[PDB]
Amino acid sequence: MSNISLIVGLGNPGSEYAQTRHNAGFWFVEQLADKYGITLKNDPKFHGISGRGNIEGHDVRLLLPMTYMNRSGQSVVPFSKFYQIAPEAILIAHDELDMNPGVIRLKTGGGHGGHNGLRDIVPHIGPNFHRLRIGIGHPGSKERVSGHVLGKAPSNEQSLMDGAIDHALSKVKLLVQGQVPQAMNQINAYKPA
Repeated sequence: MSNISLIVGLGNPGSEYAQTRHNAGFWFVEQLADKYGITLKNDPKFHGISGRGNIEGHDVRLLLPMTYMNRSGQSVVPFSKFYQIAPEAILIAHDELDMNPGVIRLKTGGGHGGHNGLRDIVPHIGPNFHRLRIGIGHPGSKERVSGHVLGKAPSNEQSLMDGAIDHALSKVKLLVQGQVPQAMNQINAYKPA
C-alpha cells in the first residue's frame, strides 16, 4: 500500500465561504499545513493554492483548489498529472452531509455520493483515491441542503467538527507512512470525548 503523498482539501474561495460547512476540507488542509509549517502559496498554473514540505519524514504536497467547489477537478486533475501522483497516493478531505458533526471516516474508492466537488474529480482520475469524510450533518430535506452546506454551523456543531478534525490530524503520520488500514481503523473509531 502506497504512501499518501498529495492531500487535497475541497471548498470555496473567499472570505464569505471560509467558515461555511462546505469548506470542511479546507479547514483540515489549512490546519495541517500550519501544524507542519508548510506554506500554502497561490499556484495560478493549477488554479489553486498549494504547498509542499516534510510531514513525519515524507515529502507531501497540499492542494486547495480555487476553482469553486463544483469545478474542483480543474485544479486537482492537472496538478496530480503534472506531478505524476497516482490516485492511490491522494487523500481528499471534504464535507460529508451523510455523517453528523463529530463523525469522521477515511474511505478508499467509491463514487461521489452526491458531493459536487468529488463529482468533478472521479470522472477524470477514477475512483481510486482516499477521502476524509468530515461529517457536517443533514439539515432535514433536500430543499435545505444547499443553504446548509453554504452556511456557517453554530458553536456546538463547529466544536464537534473541530474535534473530529484534530483527531484525523493526529493520524496523518500513518497515512503519509503508507499505513492506510491502520489509519482507517483509528480514524473511523473516533467519537467525541
